[PDB]
Amino acid sequence: QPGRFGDIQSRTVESNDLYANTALKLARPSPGMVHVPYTQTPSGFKYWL
Amino acid sequence: EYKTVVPSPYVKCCGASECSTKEKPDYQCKVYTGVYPFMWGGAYCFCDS
Amino acid sequence: MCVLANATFPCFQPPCVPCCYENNAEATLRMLEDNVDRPGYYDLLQAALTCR
Amino acid sequence: HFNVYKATRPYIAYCADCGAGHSCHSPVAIEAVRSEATDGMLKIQFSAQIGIDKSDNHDYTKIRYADGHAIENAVRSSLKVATSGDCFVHGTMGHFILAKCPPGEFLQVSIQDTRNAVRACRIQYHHDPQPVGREKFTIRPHYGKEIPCTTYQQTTAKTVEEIDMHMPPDTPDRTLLSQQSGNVKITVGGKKVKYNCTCGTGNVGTTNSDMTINTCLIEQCHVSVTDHKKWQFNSPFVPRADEPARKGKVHIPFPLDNITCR
Amino acid sequence: FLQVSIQDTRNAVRACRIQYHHDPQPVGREKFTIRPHYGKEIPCTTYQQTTA
Ligand SMILES: *[C@@H]1O[C@H](CO)[C@@H](O[C@@H]2O[C@H](CO)[C@@H](O[C@@H]3O[C@H](CO)[C@@H](O)[C@H](O)[C@@H]3O)[C@H](O)[C@H]2NC(C)=O)[C@H](O)[C@H]1NC(C)=O
Ligand SMILES: *[C@@H]1O[C@H](CO)[C@@H](O[C@@H]2O[C@H](CO)[C@@H](O[C@@H]3O[C@H](CO)[C@@H](O)[C@H](O)[C@@H]3O)[C@H](O)[C@H]2NC(C)=O)[C@H](O)[C@H]1NC(C)=O
Repeated sequence: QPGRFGDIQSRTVESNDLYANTALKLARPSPGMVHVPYTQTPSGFKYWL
Repeated sequence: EYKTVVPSPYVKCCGASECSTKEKPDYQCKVYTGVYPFMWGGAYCFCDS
Repeated sequence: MCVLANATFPCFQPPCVPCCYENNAEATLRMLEDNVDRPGYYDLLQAALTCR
Repeated sequence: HFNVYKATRPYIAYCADCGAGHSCHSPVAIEAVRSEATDGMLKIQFSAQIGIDKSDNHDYTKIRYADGHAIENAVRSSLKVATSGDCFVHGTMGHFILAKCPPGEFLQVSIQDTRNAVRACRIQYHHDPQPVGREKFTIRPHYGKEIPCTTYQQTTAKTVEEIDMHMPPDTPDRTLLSQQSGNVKITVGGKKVKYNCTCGTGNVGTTNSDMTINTCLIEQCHVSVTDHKKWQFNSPFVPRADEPARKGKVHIPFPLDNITCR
Repeated sequence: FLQVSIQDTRNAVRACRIQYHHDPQPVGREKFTIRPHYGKEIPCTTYQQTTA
């Protein structure tokens, strides 16, 4: 689940597959700018720490 | 911890662009209409809207 | 292992040797922009921008 | 050997505020700040790469920076990075700068322009280091244990790291149009400027030398320098020139390594 | 506190500090430190540079 332990889970440290769920979302850019705004729930590993 | 990768935006001067899906973890893509971007020396994409 | 159009040359010995960048900068860069997914990218990049 | 920093250039990006509360396109825009070193060392990332002069030679005193599709260099001194207090600069190569900063709620990097004017960028960053162990001390003692910890080294060997690089977009400009009398002229200098005009079937295509219109006014023709020939960076503040993208790869310096802390 | 100081004719600093408790708070419902590159526009007031 987003924001808590194991938001992104990798079957092995060398495994290619990845499952990520952090509620990434995009928002409309402001007029007269080029920035690609977005919003995202912070890392679950840091808050678990 | 995760790392959000945000590639540079693609602004189509005088046209419309179509979003394409990909097999990436937690992928998000959208197209915004009516932008009039600006750069340091002048505002490219001559088409007004 | 790298490819250019229909060349399929070893990445260690590119056909532009030597001074690939000095002779044709843009051609060298567009060459490197098709090998990003090839495992032998870096050794090509080593040769591409190296000459005395 | 390889001098990979020959196909790369400094660029101009949009900084939130330039040390005064106002926003303008600075040459020293700050990208992501990485702080995964236990002892508390930061890897700040510029836009204007440092350590290599305008002529693509390694110099300990000259650092490149972009200025209106024109590269200049400034003395490596006066590179000041700061937080609530005043930081210490350890490493210096490419876009990346290493610092050990006092705790604070922001950091700024700045350097003197060609004409000795400060060019600064300020980013909001909550920095608060905690040393490894069970005591929250401040500076190392002259008698104590040794505890393993990680840090960023000064080596620039093979690192297994990536930066996406791509060709710069069609930079627009308007100082190159000069209306003399019922006609305009386009400046040159190596910039194969692209044009598009509305007057009488107009003119589509790119020139390489001077040109005259003889027909219409300024507000129909345009300047779009293409340049190419150099990889810039894959930054969200500068657009792409093509949908399927091109992408490159460059290795960042300063890997992460084990040491022991007292 | 705050102090204001400027050099004399003989390059001697002349200073004066007054006790003053400064603690600004930005307008709105977040105590942010510096302005972002994406947000709302909230009215405020400030001192202008004009001397009319
Ligand atoms: C140079 O600038 C002009 C604008 O002054 C560009 O002309 C614009 O071209 C686009 C597509 O090429 C037009 O978009 C679409 O055109 C169709 C035509 O029927 C229309 O039905 C659509 O609703 C849509 O508008 C655009 O209208 C047109 N603008 C004009 C004529 O004022 C031109 O493309 C530029 N040069 C290049 C090489 O792109
Ligand atoms: C600092 O030292 C630590 C340990 O002294 C280093 O961690 C070690 O990293 C190696 C990677 O080469 C790990 O080896 C791995 O073993 C697994 C099997 O368990 C294998 O699947 C991998 O392919 C790899 O061979 C090693 O296990 C790991 N040690 C521990 C205790 O986890 C670390 O890399 C050093 N450098 C730093 C932290 O920068």
